[PDB]
Amino acid sequence: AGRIASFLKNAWAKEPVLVASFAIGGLAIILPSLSPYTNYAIRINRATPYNYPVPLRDDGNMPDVPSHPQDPQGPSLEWLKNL
Amino acid sequence: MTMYIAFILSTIFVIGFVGFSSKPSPIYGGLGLIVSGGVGCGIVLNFGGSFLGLMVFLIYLGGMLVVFGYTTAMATEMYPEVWVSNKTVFGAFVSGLMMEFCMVYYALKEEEVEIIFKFNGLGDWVIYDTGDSGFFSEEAMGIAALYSYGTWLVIVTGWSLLIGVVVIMEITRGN
Amino acid sequence: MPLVYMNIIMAFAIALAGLLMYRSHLMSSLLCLEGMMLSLFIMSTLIILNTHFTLANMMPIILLVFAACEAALGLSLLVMVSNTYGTDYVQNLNLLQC
Amino acid sequence: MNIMLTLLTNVTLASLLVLIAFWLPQLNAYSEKTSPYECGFDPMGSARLPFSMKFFLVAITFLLFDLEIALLLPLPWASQTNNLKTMLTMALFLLILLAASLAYEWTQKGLEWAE
Amino acid sequence: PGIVELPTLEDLKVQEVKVSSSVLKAAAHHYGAQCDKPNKEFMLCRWEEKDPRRCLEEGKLVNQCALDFFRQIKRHCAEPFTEYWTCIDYSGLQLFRHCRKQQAKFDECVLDKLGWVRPDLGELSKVTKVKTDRPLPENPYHSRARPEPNPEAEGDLKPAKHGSRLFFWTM
Amino acid sequence: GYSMFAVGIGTLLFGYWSMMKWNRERRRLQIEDFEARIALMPLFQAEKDRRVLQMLRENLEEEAIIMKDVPDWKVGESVFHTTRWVTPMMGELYGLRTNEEILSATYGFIWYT
Amino acid sequence: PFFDVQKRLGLDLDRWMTIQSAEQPHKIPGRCHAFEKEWIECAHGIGGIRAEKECKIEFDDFVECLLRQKTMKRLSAIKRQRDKLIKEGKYTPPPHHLGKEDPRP
Amino acid sequence: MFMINILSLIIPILLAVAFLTLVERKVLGYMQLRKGPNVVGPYGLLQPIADALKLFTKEPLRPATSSISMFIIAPILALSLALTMWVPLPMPYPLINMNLGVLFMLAMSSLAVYSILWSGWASNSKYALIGALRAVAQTISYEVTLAIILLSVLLMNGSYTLSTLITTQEHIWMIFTSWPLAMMWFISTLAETNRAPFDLTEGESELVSGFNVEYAAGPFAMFFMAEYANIIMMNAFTAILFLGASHDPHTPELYTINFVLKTLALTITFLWIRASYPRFRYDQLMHLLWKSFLPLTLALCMWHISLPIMTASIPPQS
Amino acid sequence: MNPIIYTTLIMTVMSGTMLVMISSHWLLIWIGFEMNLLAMIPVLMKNFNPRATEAATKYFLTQATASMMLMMAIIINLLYSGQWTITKMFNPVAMTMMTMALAMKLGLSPFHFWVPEVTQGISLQAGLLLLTWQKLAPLSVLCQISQSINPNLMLTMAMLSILIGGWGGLNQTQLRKIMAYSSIAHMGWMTAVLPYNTTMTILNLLIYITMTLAMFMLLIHSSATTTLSLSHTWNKMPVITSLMMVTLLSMGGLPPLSGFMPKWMIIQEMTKNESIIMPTLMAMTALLNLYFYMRLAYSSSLTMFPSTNNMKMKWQFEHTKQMKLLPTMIVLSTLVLPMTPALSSLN
Ligand SMILES: CCCCCCCCCCCCCCCCC[C@@H](O)O[C@H](CO[C@H](O)CCCCCCCCCCCCCCC)COP(=O)(O)OCC[N+](C)(C)C
Ligand SMILES: CCCCCCCCCCCCCCCCC[C@@H](O)O[C@H](CO[C@H](O)CCCCCCCCCCCCCCC)COP(=O)(O)OCC[N+](C)(C)C
Ligand SMILES: CCCCCCCC/C=C\CCCCCCCC(=O)O[C@H](COC(=O)CCCCCCC/C=C/CCCCCCCC)COP(=O)(O)OCCN
Ligand SMILES: CCCCCCCC/C=C\CCCCCCCC(=O)O[C@H](COC(=O)CCCCCCC/C=C/CCCCCCCC)COP(=O)(O)OCCN
Repeated sequence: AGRIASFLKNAWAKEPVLVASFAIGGLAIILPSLSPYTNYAIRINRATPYNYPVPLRDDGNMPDVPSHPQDPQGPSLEWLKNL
Repeated sequence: MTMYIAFILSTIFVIGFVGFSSKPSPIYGGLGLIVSGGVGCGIVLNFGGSFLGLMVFLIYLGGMLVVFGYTTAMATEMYPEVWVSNKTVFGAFVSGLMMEFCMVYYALKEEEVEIIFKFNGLGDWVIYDTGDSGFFSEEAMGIAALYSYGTWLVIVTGWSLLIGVVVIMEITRGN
Repeated sequence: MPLVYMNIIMAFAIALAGLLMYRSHLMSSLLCLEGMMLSLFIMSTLIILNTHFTLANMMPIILLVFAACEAALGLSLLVMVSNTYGTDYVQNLNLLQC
Repeated sequence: MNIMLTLLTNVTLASLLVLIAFWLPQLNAYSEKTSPYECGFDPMGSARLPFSMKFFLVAITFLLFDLEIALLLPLPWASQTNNLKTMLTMALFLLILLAASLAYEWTQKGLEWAE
Repeated sequence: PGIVELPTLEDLKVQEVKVSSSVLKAAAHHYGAQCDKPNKEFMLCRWEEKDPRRCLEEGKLVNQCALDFFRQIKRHCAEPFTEYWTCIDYSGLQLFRHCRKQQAKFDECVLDKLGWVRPDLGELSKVTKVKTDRPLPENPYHSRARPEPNPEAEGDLKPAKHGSRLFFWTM
Repeated sequence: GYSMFAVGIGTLLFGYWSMMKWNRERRRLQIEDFEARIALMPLFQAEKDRRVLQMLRENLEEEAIIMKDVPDWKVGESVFHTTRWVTPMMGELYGLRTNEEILSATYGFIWYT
Repeated sequence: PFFDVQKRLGLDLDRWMTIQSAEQPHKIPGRCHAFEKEWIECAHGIGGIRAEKECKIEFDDFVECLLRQKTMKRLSAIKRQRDKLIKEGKYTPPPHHLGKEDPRP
Repeated sequence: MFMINILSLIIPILLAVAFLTLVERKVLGYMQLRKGPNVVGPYGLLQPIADALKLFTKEPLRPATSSISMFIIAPILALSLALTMWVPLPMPYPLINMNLGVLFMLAMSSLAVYSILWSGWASNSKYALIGALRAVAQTISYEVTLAIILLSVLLMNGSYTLSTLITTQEHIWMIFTSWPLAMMWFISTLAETNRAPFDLTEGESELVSGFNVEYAAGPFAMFFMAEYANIIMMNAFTAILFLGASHDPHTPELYTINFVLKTLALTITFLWIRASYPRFRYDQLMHLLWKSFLPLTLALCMWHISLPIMTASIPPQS
Repeated sequence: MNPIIYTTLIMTVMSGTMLVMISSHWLLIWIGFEMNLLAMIPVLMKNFNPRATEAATKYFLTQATASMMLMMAIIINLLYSGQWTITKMFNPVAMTMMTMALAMKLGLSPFHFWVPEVTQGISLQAGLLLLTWQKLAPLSVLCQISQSINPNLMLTMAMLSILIGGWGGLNQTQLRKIMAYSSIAHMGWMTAVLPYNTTMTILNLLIYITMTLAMFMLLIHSSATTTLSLSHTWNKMPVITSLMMVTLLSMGGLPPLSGFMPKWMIIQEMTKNESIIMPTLMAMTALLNLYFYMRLAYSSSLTMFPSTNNMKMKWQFEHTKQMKLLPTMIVLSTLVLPMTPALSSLN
């Protein structure tokens, strides 16, 4: 409780560079696990169309697959524009 | 066939290898290895591997700097040897150059199985793939896949590097 | 196979012969070892680029990494040898017989 | 092709500068003039004698740390992967062990030059 | 190993689309909106047959639809499109963001004269469905018959007859 | 002491916010031009198929003319047992052509700077 | 010798990198993906001894894709006959193999 | 027409180096309460030409104990590499457009040290040897930290293409997001160009002249042309990295002028620093780079890897 | 060395061996070998002296050359078939290079020269590790590629190893060099049966490891590294010399002792493949190993050598550190012939 406070005071007085390094590294380790925008980064990465979207053959049993890019079905990037 | 730039680069690669394998003073051997690293970077770049060639060149530049320092510390003598100051070194250099010449001649003028298999020539350009697509570099994607596919490789490599630091600490301790 | 593949294989053979045929300095042999590693890097990179095997684009880099380890290891040993004799001559390593 | 031409041009320009330096001026070379410089006097020993390195351990450590540079430069491309949680864990893990190896060498007096 | 069958030069002929890449990039969004059906049919043929020789007529239809699209653009308003693709062509990387006014004028023209709506962000990258009369290829890889496996292990496990039967061991 | 650190962190946060906005916009623009490429891809695929097929046919006709005197040579004979399409090796496409366009097809993209 | 821990635990430590036809980033295919796929499906489950004999066709095609030795020999033969014919003047190369073609997009 | 571009690059760089000698002399003079060169030409404008003509008409000496091949090769390597360092720099358009321009700069910079190493060794003199070994120590000190700093900074660019750095900084200078890194980066450049307070391989007051003590006349002049060209090049690279000038595709001269002004400011800052501070000890440089710069650099690399993922701000172009 | 650092290095050596023996990818096997070597070098130099440094340098040079050859063979195999899996080498040149690299790592003739010197230059615990644990990885790799090996080359190297082990051991007064030559001969025996039956290779490896562990532990207990130093042990610990004599008889392969079981199982196996001349020569050559084992037993236990006065003081003190597995090791090294059929559990 008070021992760690004295140790931190001593380290800040003698080696501030190491204190800053440890604080920044600790924040870098811990903060991503508590951020709501990490999932947004994953979704943005998955939204980048590097290769061609190969069409699927219609078998008459695909209600959720669009027949045209402008059809309402399929994924939507509305969330990305407002971001 | 196509200006044989890659063939020239590979020949210079072999020449630098002969330069440092004839084993003159490690100053000149380090220079020969630097020349080989540069021409190998060029060879890899001519095949589409820009990152790999540049990185191997950078790594070998650092390694040869450390080797130069260590040579000045521990591998010097009164009269460091060059390729023409010693009959053994000159003999090894000339023998390597001539046997490279023999292999090149016997491979390009006729088709023979040297040790493994045969060769006719035709230049490198024949074995290319003519694929046409992409907003990225396949080499960069494959290298960056180390952080998503190669978790096991990252683990073993990092452990080996940490252990290497500990090992060099232990070996040079003395006592 | 192209002339470039045989040139790289010849480079490896030359470096191996240089390592196996010793002279006085141990540093020269260490340079031959590093040259063998360089030739292996070049050859594997050429094969992997030619066949477009995407996931092995990382293995030459890992190769390089362990090359460094060897180099470091060797240099460490050389230091100790020098500290015993004042030279890095392989002749001095004759305390142990067969 | 353009880079090869650039390298050839630069090397040629430097080589011609050296040629001009060695062929334009009048040369009056003698043994006293060409002798080694040590500020007024003849050197006692040879300059090819062993010169001890006090930072030899740091030089070896630099070799291992220079290859950590090889493992981290693909990071800008690795940030474009879908499974960011895995790559971030492995990217952070690799930097942690580098920090631990530096901490190990620092605490064991490895960064101190030989006396 | 057999003779490789190749099409004649006559049936490889088609009316080429002879516009440069900047023009294509300027028209690309509306082109992917309008000519979707033949392009998707051709690409389905392409990834199903795995053979360029088996999807030539679909490629010809792709060319024809692209030519009709560009002819319709040329008929209705060519000047706004020309300014737009000139602005696009100036850029060394051919950036959309540097030509927004000309793009707005072109979009307004094609909306008023043709009812063409520019696809939103995320639409041209959707995986879509294609209805085709082309039969699904049976053996696209031209695979040989797979060799028969080793039959199986079957039956109950009995103790070894007279044990191990090593030299003198009775068990 | 306190003021200097406070100004530094304030500047850092302002920069972080600005770069977050700009990088999100950059990602949107990249998605847009990737979509433009996706829309253009089928036409390029069709033309590439026709170009490769025509080059192969011209090579086949020239090889038929050239190799009529050799006795036991099959015109257009494959080197593979399988009968499926094999993507042509670029050496086959440009085997009977001039050096400059072979240098082009081989090293044009790598050497373009 | 080989303690097969991966299959026992379903871990997949290094099997993702063993073959050319296995799950590349961004679905980038290998140069010989179809040949290796055919050879692997031919040889699966029948053992190495049987595979060396009964999948020789697939493996030979895969090796030809890998090294292209037969292709290079055939191209060399065609080029040699063309050079022999041109030197005597019997055969004349056409305009479209001399740089005078009509290019197409 | 490409050779015309090669010449239009290399020749103005040499004139800029020649007049940077004058600019540094006058700046140090005025910071030392004097004037500096003002007699040879109006305001000393002809002093660089006189210096060059004197150096290239003076006798070069080949030392008796020297190894002549490296003794001649090293200045050629130095000057040629110094000229080569400029070809990927976008001003705003580069002479050579590379996917990995940053890595090319790193590799060529790592290769340029061997000029000093080989000149010092092939001089076969004790002071030149001491200078060469100090160059070894200096590279060991700065290389790893400089590479990791550059990686951390470029994590927000999205690639290693130098021209992309213009697009990255269209609305804000990157120094506002990474001013700690820039700080160390600046010091690293000081160590990389062998400039005060890190001019240890030269060390006039310690080793007469260090690695180039045996050099005279033309090769000597070549070594200084290489060093000053490297100073300008590194400051221009810093200006591109951290002080992003707005670029208009129809009026690129505005970008060129803004870039040149920023590079001049950084070079004058180098001269100011040389005028202001004492010299480091060469083990103290190693301790500064390995015990203060390296831990902070590692922590900031961790932070700059995590930050774009935490804030959903990853750049494009995988 | 710090005990924690020593434990870390030992576990890194073991982890490299495990990585070799659990990997299906050639690159990971290579990495396992590199990790093993990197952690192994400091263990040889734990007791710092010029001899340990020379031994470590020779060992590293040999193993690094072998690793270069091994990676070259891997790359050639990949070139002639885009394969990374360790099944069966597709190129005979690559197979020859791989066999030579693995023989160099194991120390088979004619790449045996380093085995005695290194074993002489290190401590007895380091020698125990070097002669027992360091054989597992190359032998496992050889077992995995057994069908691909050319029998002529492997059998030539095995016969040379047996002959050279016997002849070299005949000349030795130092115990570490005796153990090294014994190791070379046993490695030849192991690699002779590899193309025919890998279970026999594993059985021989286990038996040899048990007997080698017993001998090294007995030599550490009676801290003797020369014949004359071991000749004093009867006057301080007669039980130790008796156990050592019995274990030496077992190592020579004499029935009814355990050391007879591997050779008996190997010769027999070879006769199932119409191989008679090689087994006959192999046994007749192992007679040399038996001879120098018998000479050591003569000097150590079957006769009594003169002692020294100060030995009286040693009579008053016990052994501070006790070896838990030494009794089990001795019993397994001698009395397991009746349990021979249990080898079926090894396949
Ligand atoms: C059984 C005994 C357990 C304890 C002893 C273990 C001894 C070995 C040390 C650790 C073993 C690691 C085995 C796990 C291999 C990792 C691969 C697998 O688990 O999945 C990865 C999971 O990765 C996770 O990040 C876990 C890795 C975290 C481990 C790092 C620190 C722990 C190592 C500590 C010991 C190592 C030496 C000492 C280091 C200080 C990635 O999965 P994902 O990307 O979703 O999908 C891949 C498929 N894709 C690419 C097609 C999409
Ligand atoms: C910026 C970089 C590019 C610049 C562009 C120009 C590049 C110039 C190349 C560099 C050389 C110029 C140096 C200037 C002086 C010339 C040096 C030399 O070539 O001249 C003499 C060359 O003379 C030769 O030694 C002998 C003369 C003849 C030798 C036979 C060669 C074939 C000539 C046959 C003549 C027939 C007619 C030829 C014309 C059609 C050497 O005399 P030497 O005393 O040693 O050395 C000291 C020179 N001094 C006197 C000026 C101080
Ligand atoms: C959880 C995240 C971790 C990852 C982030 C870290 C990234 C990289 C940072 C570490 C790099 C390596 C660190 C090296 C450690 C040095 C050890 C050492 O030797 O320390 C002594 C000095 O002793 C110290 O270590 C200083 C104090 C103790 C360490 C520093 C503080 C530790 C953590 C403090 C901050 C904790 C978090 C911040 C809390 C803020 C308040 C809520 C060195 O001084 P000498 O050279 O021996 O002295 C001779 C000349 N006088
Ligand atoms: C919300 C999360 C945010 C993340 C954290 C962000 C905040 C970080 C706060 C700390 C940042 C500090 C960065 C500075 C890095 C170096 C600091 C340092 O400690 O270095 C000094 C030394 O560094 C120097 O002073 C350099 C000496 C040479 C100076 C040369 C000229 C001075 C610089 C002139 C102006 C620089 C302009 C740079 C910008 C240019 C634009 C690109 C340590 O050495 P010592 O004092 O001796 O003590 C340590 C051992 N006891």
